[PDB]
Amino acid sequence: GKLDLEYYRWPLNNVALPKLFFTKKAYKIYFIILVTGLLLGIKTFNDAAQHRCMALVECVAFLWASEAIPLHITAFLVPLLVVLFKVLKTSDGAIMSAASASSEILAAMWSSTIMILLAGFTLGEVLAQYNIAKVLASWLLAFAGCKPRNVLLMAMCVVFFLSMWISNVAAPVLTYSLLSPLLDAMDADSPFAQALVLGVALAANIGGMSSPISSPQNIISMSYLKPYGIGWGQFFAVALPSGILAMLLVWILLFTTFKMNKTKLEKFKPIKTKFTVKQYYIITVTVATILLWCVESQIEGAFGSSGQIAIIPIVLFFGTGLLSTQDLNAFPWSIVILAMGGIALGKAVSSSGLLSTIAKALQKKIENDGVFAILCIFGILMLVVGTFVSHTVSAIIIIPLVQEVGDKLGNPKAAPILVFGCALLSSCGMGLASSGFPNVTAISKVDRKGDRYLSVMTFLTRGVPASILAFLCVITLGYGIMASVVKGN
Amino acid sequence: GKLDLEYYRWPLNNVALPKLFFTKKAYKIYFIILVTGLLLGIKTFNDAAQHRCMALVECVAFLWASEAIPLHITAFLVPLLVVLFKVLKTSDGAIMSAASASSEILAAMWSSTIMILLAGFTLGEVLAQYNIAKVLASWLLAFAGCKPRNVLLMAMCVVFFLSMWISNVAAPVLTYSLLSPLLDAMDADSPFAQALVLGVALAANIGGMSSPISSPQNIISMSYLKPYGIGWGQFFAVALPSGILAMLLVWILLFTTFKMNKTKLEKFKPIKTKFTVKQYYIITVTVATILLWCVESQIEGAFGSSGQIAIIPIVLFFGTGLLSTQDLNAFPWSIVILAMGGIALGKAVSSSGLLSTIAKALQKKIENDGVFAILCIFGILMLVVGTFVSHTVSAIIIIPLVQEVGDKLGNPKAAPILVFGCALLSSCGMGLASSGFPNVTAISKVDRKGDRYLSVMTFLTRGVPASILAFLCVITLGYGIMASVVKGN
Ligand SMILES: CCCCCCCCCCCCCCCCCC(=O)OC[C@H](COP(=O)(O)O)OC(=O)CCCCCCCCCCCCCCCCC
Ligand SMILES: CCCCCCCCCCCCCCCCCC(=O)OC[C@H](COP(=O)(O)O)OC(=O)CCCCCCCCCCCCCCCCC
Ligand SMILES: CCCCCCCCCCCCCCCCCC(=O)OC[C@H](COP(=O)(O)O)OC(=O)CCCCCCCCCCCCCCCCC
Ligand SMILES: CCCCCCCCCCCCCCCCCC(=O)OC[C@H](COP(=O)(O)O)OC(=O)CCCCCCCCCCCCCCCCC
Ligand SMILES: CCCCCCCCCCCCCCCCCC(=O)OC[C@H](COP(=O)(O)O)OC(=O)CCCCCCCCCCCCCCCCC
Ligand SMILES: CCCCCCCCCCCCCCCCCC(=O)OC[C@H](COP(=O)(O)O)OC(=O)CCCCCCCCCCCCCCCCC
Ligand SMILES: CCCCCCCCCCCCCCCCCC(=O)OC[C@H](COP(=O)(O)O)OC(=O)CCCCCCCCCCCCCCCCC
Ligand SMILES: CCCCCCCCCCCCCCCCCC(=O)OC[C@H](COP(=O)(O)O)OC(=O)CCCCCCCCCCCCCCCCC
Repeated sequence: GKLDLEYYRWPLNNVALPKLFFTKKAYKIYFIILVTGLLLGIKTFNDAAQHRCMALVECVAFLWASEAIPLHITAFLVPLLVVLFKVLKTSDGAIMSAASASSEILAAMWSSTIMILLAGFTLGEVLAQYNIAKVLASWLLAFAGCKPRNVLLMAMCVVFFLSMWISNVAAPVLTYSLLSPLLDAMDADSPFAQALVLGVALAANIGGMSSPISSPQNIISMSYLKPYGIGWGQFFAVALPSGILAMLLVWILLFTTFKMNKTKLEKFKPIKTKFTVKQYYIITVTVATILLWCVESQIEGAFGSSGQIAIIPIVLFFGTGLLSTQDLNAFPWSIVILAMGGIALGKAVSSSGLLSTIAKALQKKIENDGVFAILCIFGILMLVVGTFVSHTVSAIIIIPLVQEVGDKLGNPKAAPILVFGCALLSSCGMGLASSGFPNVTAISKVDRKGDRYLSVMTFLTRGVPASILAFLCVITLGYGIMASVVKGN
Repeated sequence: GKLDLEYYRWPLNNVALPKLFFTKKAYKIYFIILVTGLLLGIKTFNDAAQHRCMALVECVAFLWASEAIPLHITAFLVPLLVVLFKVLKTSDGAIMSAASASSEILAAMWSSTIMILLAGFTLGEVLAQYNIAKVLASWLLAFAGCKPRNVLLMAMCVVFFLSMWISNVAAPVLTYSLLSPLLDAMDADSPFAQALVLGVALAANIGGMSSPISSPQNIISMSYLKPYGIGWGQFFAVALPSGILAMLLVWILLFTTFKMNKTKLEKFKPIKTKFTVKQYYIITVTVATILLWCVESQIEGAFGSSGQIAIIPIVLFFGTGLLSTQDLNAFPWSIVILAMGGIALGKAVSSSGLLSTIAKALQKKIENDGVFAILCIFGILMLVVGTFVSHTVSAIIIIPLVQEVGDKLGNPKAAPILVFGCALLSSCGMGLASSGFPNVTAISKVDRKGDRYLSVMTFLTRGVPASILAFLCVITLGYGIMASVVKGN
């Protein structure tokens, strides 16, 4: 790059200061340090680790929300700040040493969801490179029709259906690969392109709560709901209508706030050419990988996790030479780092006990407020916490808490409804583009010239209203179905 | 890519089989499967995990040595095989379940050395992009002169000196960045380029044992040697001459086996242009990072590990915009995956107890043989093991064993000599291009056109003799120096 800097010089011999210290970016960093120092000097929490974790959370949230530095660079900063702020605790409850904290926070960044994301890139690239996504898109785009909002609805439906069965870690990447014949011809400035990328992410967020296996929090809650009598049929009777209504409401939000209705789309007459033998190999591996992800619980005794299943497509496509080393190097690795930062942030929150202390204090003031009151107040907590903190982390703490509140209530249906309701509401917080796999994928997508489709502000002005719509769909339709579907015994 | 395959058709209606099943790669894969199945079906080790771990180690070593599939793809395969082969054990000693094994194996991939490697990439890119590596190389190349073997010696000395203080994780990357003004003009087919790339890796391997802080095994051995009276002066009196002699012998090996002596090099007159303010910022950050890596032990109470220090240059160069998102995406991520696979293989080896059992069996048969005999036999063991397994893991298992053997011996100098020699000899195994950070970096290097400088066979034909040379240099010169320097009390 360039070796020179511009300065502000005031002759008074003269004090010349670089202009990089007087920009909007510098002002955000100045303000962030000011708040973090104030939070680190004013007694917030009685527990020192939780007190410093509150400052750590704000600093990371402020950096991500304002994008003073790149989002994935803030993700790199998270492990450094976790060790520096001394927030990690042992199982005994003492502050972990910096050496122990360094290894603990670094070990948590690589996980099964990272492997699923890499398999998502592998599947998406191999499907686009051998003209399978092009043929598949020619049929979906023919079904949707010429209207841009119908194409938007189709894209949100595909990712919603995918996240129902294989979760929303890889579903957005597969959906974007399916949409590649249409997205690659449009620029990042296009309102229709912006709605499509944002719509897939928001629908994937909603798709994550619609099935008993659609998200890690859904699986955990299903373990809590089984003793009460809730099964797959009961779960689908509540979650699926709630998520479909939320997706439809978010869909209306997209095509009414984006100027994406006068765009003229190309007619996609379906491609009716027979697949080759090599293409059948890709399809078989792609379908088998998806099916194995669906039955992950039934094959966990041999594979352990979906991240181990994710390895099979990677070896079968890179090891046979279908994808080259350049293809692996061309993966979007900033997405991987940004995801690891969120996982590291969640570990710090859970290890310090910050969220547990916050939720426990809320439990004491609403323990005798009624089932609907607890669901709205605790659901608001997950909506705010889930916006900044991982949905899996928050659900692990909150769900056992609302279970003991529900048990104390004299209503035998209180505990199943609280566990069910909070499980769905654990996925509603989606206003921050740097939290959650669908949001990270969407806020990293670029067009042909490398320009970003979405900004953090665009994700905030639509994700926050979308989070509210999803919240209202759960506590109005979902709660109404729960009162009839869920029995107490 | 292409959609069609070529077939072998024998009319007999006709049985047409694709030609991909009758290639050298297919034959290698068939042989590897055959050997792995034979090992899994014939009773090797009494412990079930260690028997299957032996099969896993053989399979992975064969895949890497034959390069039937890409090395980083084998690295990706390593965690899947670790879970499938059921080799990981609990601290109790029972076989870990597939889910817990998946989580444990995935947690081990991301570590401090990965962060150090990423910081090495960041520093190398920022130094080359802002014309600091060019100026620095204009002086080193001027000192070396026109003779190619002198340039080779200069590069090996530079990487050796760097690995002495900051270890050989980032030192090879920095050395290659310093050599970019000369390496970028030469093709992968050039014998001189191959010699330079291989020599940097081999001298980094040798430099990893030359200092008390040059490698993790060196630090562990220094912890084991302090009670005996060995300090920095005693360590340097033995390790540094041995490492220098080994490096000189490997250098002679390189310039006599490679036809790299008739190549004509451009004269590098030193660049004498003053640095800019921005360049001074880069130099200051780089020097501060190197110094903090050097004093890692003195600042562990705050930073915990060199991986956390590695974050500081990454943030300071990416969040200030000196390096872009494309620069991060242009990192050689295949190197990272290969290193992660090596770490996972080491974790599988240590968890099963295979290496511990092998070393204990050797100890039970060489417990009374004399100090030199025990040193030579355990050094051969460490050479073979570290050719395939991580040097850190093998040192961790072996050093306490040789310490207990030396304690049993009536010679009061036996224990310090055994620990010291085994510490030096734990780094000699360098014949496999897929094991160790310098070897992985060298085997992943490509020229402008993307062609690889080195092959696995080229690494084997020179790496094994280099390992033998290092072993002999230790067990003769280092042993002679130990016999006088090391006192017993
Ligand atoms: C963009 C980066 C923003 C980073 C923001 C960091 C926050 C700075 C807050 C200012 C310091 C205020 C101290 C007030 C008293 C603290 C007492 C307390 O409770 O804490 C003690 C606490 C633990 O001490 P204990 O009480 O003994 O446990 O220590 C700290 O909190 C240490 C302070 C953290 C230092 C942060 C360093 C940031 C590294 C940046 C890496 C380089 C890249 C630069 C970014 C590039 C952007 C262009
Ligand atoms: C100017 C300085 C403030 C600037 C803004 C700071 C942002 C973070 C606010 C933190 C304020 C301190 C919270 C705790 C104070 C009382 C603690 C206590 O004694 O416990 C009471 C109580 C219960 O704890 P217990 O009483 O100790 O059991 O805890 C709380 O009330 C905690 C409330 C936390 C609310 C802040 C959550 C924000 C998370 C995201 C970070 C900010 C993102 C904003 C950017 C978004 C852009 C769209
Ligand atoms: C193309 C060439 C083949 C590609 C193969 C891909 C990867 C190899 C998968 C081989 C499966 C071997 C694991 C099972 C070993 C016996 C079970 C065991 O040890 O666990 C006991 C374990 C019990 O553990 P517990 O539940 O904790 O007691 O058994 C089970 O309950 C799990 C049974 C899982 C069975 C999965 C069947 C295989 C599905 C398909 C595999 C991948 C297909 C390839 C996809 C692309 C097609 C072109
Ligand atoms: C003696 C005991 C061993 C024998 C028993 C059978 C061995 C088990 C199956 C091994 C697979 C046989 C061929 C292996 C090498 C294939 C060639 C290649 O990678 O490049 C093809 C080829 C490139 O190589 P080229 O054609 O030679 O340039 O790439 C393709 O075109 C791939 C797409 C064509 C259709 C799929 C190819 C078959 C994939 C089989 C996947 C199984 C791999 C290993 C399974 C491990 C678990 C057992
Ligand atoms: C290139 C890939 C090479 C992979 C090499 C895999 C080795 C295959 C050996 C053949 C099976 C022999 C079984 C003999 C009896 C085993 C008994 C025993 O001790 O073990 C039981 C042991 C545990 O059972 P337990 O005794 O109940 O604990 O189970 C196994 O060892 C399961 C067998 C492992 C299956 C390997 C699957 C390979 C995954 C490939 C992924 C797809 C990508 C393909 C590569 C692309 C290349 C182009
Ligand atoms: C044709 C089939 C073999 C093909 C080649 C297989 C390669 C690996 C050889 C493993 C053979 C089995 C070893 C253990 C057999 C006896 C076990 C026993 O009862 O314990 C005795 C004894 C002590 O155990 P204990 O008596 O149970 O306490 O263990 C051994 O002697 C272990 C010896 C291990 C030797 C293999 C080391 C190779 C590591 C790298 C993998 C292969 C690399 C080659 C490719 C590179 C080419 C440049
Ligand atoms: C450019 C803007 C500044 C960039 C700075 C980036 C990194 C900021 C880190 C600042 C230091 C914060 C940690 C110290 C907090 C107090 C000590 C503590 O809590 O641990 C107790 C801890 C005791 O733990 P124990 O040993 O387990 O008892 O103290 C120590 O023994 C460790 C002492 C650490 C001293 C570190 C000195 C800092 C050197 C400079 C670091 C930044 C270099 C910047 C490179 C680029 C320059 C342009
Ligand atoms: C109210 C309390 C807070 C105030 C107290 C002081 C704050 C601590 C120091 C914060 C650094 C001040 C400027 C921050 C943003 C710099 C602009 C930028 O990144 O782009 C420059 C600039 C690009 O921005 P542009 O010039 O506006 O396009 O990039 C460069 O040219 C960088 C090379 C020039 C020389 C180095 C720049 C100074 C780096 C300072 C590193 C410290 C960062 C934060 C430290 C965290 C721990 C405290």
